[PDB]
Amino acid sequence: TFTGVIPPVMTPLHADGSVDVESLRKLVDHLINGGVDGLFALGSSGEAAFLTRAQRKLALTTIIEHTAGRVPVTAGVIETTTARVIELVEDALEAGAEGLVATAPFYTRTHDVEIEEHFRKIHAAAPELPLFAFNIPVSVHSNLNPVMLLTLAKDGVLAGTKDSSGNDGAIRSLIEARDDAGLTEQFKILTGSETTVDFAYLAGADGVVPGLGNVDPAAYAALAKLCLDGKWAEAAALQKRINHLFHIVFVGDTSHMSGSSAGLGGFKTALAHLGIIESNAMAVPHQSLSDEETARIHAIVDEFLYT
Amino acid sequence: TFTGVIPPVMTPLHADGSVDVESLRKLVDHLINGGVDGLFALGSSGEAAFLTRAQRKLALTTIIEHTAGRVPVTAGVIETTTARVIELVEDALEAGAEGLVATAPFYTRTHDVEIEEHFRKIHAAAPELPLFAFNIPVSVHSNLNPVMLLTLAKDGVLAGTKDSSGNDGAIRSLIEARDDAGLTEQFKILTGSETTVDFAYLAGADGVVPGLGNVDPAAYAALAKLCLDGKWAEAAALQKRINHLFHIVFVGDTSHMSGSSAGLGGFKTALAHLGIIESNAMAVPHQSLSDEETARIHAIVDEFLY
Amino acid sequence: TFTGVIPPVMTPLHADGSVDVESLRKLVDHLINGGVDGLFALGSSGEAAFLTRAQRKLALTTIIEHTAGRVPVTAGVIETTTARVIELVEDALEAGAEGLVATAPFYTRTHDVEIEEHFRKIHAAAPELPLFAFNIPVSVHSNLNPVMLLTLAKDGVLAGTKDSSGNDGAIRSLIEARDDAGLTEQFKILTGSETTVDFAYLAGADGVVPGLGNVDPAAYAALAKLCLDGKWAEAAALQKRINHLFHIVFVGDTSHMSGSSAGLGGFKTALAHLGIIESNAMAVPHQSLSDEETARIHAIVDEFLYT
Amino acid sequence: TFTGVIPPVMTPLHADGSVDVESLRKLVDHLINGGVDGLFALGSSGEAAFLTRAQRKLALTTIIEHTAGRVPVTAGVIETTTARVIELVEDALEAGAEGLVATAPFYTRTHDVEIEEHFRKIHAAAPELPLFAFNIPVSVHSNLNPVMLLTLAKDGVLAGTKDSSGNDGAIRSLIEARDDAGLTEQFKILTGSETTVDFAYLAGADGVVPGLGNVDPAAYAALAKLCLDGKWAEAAALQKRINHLFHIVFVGDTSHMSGSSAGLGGFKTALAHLGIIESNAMAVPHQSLSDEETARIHAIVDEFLY
Repeated sequence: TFTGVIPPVMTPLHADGSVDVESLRKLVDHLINGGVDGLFALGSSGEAAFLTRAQRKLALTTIIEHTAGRVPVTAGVIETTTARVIELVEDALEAGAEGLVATAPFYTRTHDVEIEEHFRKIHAAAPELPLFAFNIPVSVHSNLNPVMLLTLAKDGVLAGTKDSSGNDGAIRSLIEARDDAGLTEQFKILTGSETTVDFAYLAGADGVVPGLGNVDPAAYAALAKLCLDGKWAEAAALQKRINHLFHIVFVGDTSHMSGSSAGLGGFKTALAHLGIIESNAMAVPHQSLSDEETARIHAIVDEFLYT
Repeated sequence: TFTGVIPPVMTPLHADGSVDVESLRKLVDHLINGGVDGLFALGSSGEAAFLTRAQRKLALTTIIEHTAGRVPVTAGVIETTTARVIELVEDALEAGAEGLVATAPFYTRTHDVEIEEHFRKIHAAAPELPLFAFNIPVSVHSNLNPVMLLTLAKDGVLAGTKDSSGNDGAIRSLIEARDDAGLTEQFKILTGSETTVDFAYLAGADGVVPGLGNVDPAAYAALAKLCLDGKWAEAAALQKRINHLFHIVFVGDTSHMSGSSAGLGGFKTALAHLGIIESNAMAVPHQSLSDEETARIHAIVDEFLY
Repeated sequence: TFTGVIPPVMTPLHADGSVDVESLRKLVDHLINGGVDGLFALGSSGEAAFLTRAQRKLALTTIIEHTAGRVPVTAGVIETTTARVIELVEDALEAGAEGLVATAPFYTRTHDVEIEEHFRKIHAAAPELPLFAFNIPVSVHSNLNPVMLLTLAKDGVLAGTKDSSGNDGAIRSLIEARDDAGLTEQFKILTGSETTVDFAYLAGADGVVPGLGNVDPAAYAALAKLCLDGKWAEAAALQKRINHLFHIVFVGDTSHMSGSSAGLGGFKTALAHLGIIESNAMAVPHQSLSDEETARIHAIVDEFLYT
Repeated sequence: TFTGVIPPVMTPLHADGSVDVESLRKLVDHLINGGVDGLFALGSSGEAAFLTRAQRKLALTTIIEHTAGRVPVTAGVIETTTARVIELVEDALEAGAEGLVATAPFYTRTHDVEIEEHFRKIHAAAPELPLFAFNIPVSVHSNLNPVMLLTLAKDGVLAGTKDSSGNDGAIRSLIEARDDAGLTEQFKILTGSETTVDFAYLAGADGVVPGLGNVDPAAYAALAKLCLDGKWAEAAALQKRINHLFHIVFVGDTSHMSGSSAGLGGFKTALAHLGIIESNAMAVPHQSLSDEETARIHAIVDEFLY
């Protein structure tokens, strides 16, 4: 179900910090019309860690209802530990999600044994939905063990992984190991990279979950097509262009803001400039970008956007 | 006033994973009767990260109502980011908490400027309650900047800090800076250490928040008293005894379980052995301790308890 | 001068821990006959951190003398701080090295300012030799700042970098930034990856410094050729084969040995099996591989060697 | 016997970067006259990582010959791996060192089994000299396993450890384990901390190796004495004073220099200000302190020196 270009949908906000439902609908259309293959609701690029449980449910329902079956929707169920995650799986089921995306436990100290039990219990709560393990060491401070991942795949517990480690050699070793084990169809491997998607496809990955795909969905859809057609030199040239668009995330001055403010902020500034969302408002405690910063971001978008 | 010995209350559970309210009340009594100065509900040792919001609210109300004004109760509001933390501040207000304990944002990438804003916004949600910043880099993966903390203390936003960095030198430097800045009364510094409480007090800390104090509250109360009396050599001797009881956290085999399972499992095993709580049950996905592991814990408890 | 396939030559040893000069000569021939473009003497795969200064000088002179001008030789000058490095630059000059390879300071706490001064002083000691900065965070615990690297390149202080960070996205951003700055010819970027060389070339890297290229030099030379001819699908297939040969490094049981023992040990076991070196002896305090381990390694080499 | 106050001797330099032997002798006198119990030559604070082997041998011989048997001198043999360390053990033997100080292997990836073998081989090169293991994770990026250390102590391979982890709780646990294992006399535990020496002594450490002791050797000698007399509150007061002198390491602006430049530069600046050494020169690539920075260091020295 979940292969190809699957952006982690952003959550547009109003200045009061509420979900901008009408902007979220327009963003959904932007993604779908840009040729994506699926949507991942309630990921990190969705500000899931910033939204309340009620706000998550509204965003997820908004995305599902507006998508209207055009592409499949998977739901993040990111929370510190199993019981809390399983509450969110209940929420996702109620909303009509077609997949789940969970990380290892976090805040708490964990262990591969406990990570394994965690995934098994989450799958048991919704055994008919494909569960993907989201490998995001920068946020959870554990790396998902590839041997564990493949055992769970064999057991029908995991349908795949979204890998945002930034380690292309590790993702490549995982694809090789999966293929060697005969688990190619059973375990989809999607990169979270925004800048090395060509590489992932060249190694036989199944797709990509790129936050920058909110801004330029058609660029990623075109890149995937070029890779699937074996047009590698062309793919690398388009990826280079994408990588220059990505400079929007480096505009914000991180001497006084987090990489989240600068990066998600850059993406939201780009979206507002293109008239897809009303505002670049971010959840507390994100820092605002300056008028100089936003002007800079606009110019980059005008230069390197693919459409 | 949150000074002195202020344990982070555990959450006893039934085998089914539900909050055991009856065992929780007995634990509260055990602590208060052991001479503690306050209680910290919904900390890490309380399994706050494992409890649902609804379970946390049941644990918090259980502790506040059973305490019945005997000592003050501060509430953890541990969540990833500001809006989610403020929901829990509202819950704490509804329950009648007398203080708040919050960490930096986590999951998300953060920055000192955002951490500062976070604490300002939390304090704004409940400005009548003392807000303590909880420095726990092992869990949140940010270290709270001591200059920021003292800036917030001066502004009336923070009442103190609970420091579980495990870095005694850094905690000492913070105390010294606080004192040199004239903020001694405004900003209470409590150590989260279980094994270096005497050192904290020698350096002029205001108290301690020790997980092991759930098992042996009277030992920590006695230790604090020794320090406040200036009986440092006696304090160090008692601390050494405490540090041998603390071996209960090192019994669980961490080749197949997390440190949380061994450490919190050890404390709960001790508690059940002492008859304070019904079961050593732990929230999913913690691993069970074996009957051998539990028997070794019982032996340590029997030898080293105060 | 230093582009293409440039293996970090190993140092064969005898059981007494002395340099096996006759095996080193045979290894040099193996590399050169396998079609490499250059040799990097006294790198990490050379056990430079284990050899005494006298032993380093012997290995370096042995490699230079035996190479007999067939391909160019660059010399590692790895030491904790500037003055110590500059002693080794004297040694390299005396041996007739054609290039230098230095890391940031280590053991000591450092800073980008001090890293910059360090490279400037090393270059000033041998201004006619191309100096490459070796980015190896796992060993020196600093990451070389790409802005610093390009400023030094502009200033004629650095000729290039050998990047063993394992971060393909970072190396790609560095290549893009170099190209954007107009520094393409002035600053050669070589990957230390053994498993993502195709990716490096697809992004426009200048070559590769692969330890596994000691074992299978012709595989890497063939892979570089395939990439330079634009034969990307073929390159990825050969890289996959190379990546299975690489399993030799995962045989050793790291429950009782370092990754150095298992990995360099695997390479030396492979070399001895192929009859290129006399023994798989490693420097103290490396742990020996077992007879079961060595048998395993032999079987992998027999299956996946390219020649 | 390497117990007590044992500073890691600095290496004074001329502006040209050569060892200033005359200033080094005066520094040796300063230390010995300040009441230290021993000297540790070619440590980190000695700029060992910046000196060539030939310079290290000149510094070591200078210190041993000038000391003239007044207190014992242990020698650092800091190098990446075993063969290179053993070359330096030979140099130390030639110079007449009375002890050796070695770290885990570095640069290379290592493992506890290899660390163990490393120390065994170093001890085998000079089995008559006490070998101390130097735990400095910030520089070597391995933590020495305490079970390994006590195994080696039992086997006669290690005489002790100099612990600069900055982790007081871990150092305390090591002392407790050592004592419980009956290895108290066989394995001396010295802290590298400059600011938590009182805590180390309270827990029964054997001494201290403080960089700041180059500047103020009498303060550390006085502090050790207070602790050994059981005057803990006095010790903590003196430690606090020391910790204010220690602000000299925080003057250099680390936006454009390493911690080594600020910290070692601060100590050398203090030393030159006191007239003990000719210049505050530092080995390449350390950055210079500004005349403002130096003047602020002088002010701190003037206020807080013992």
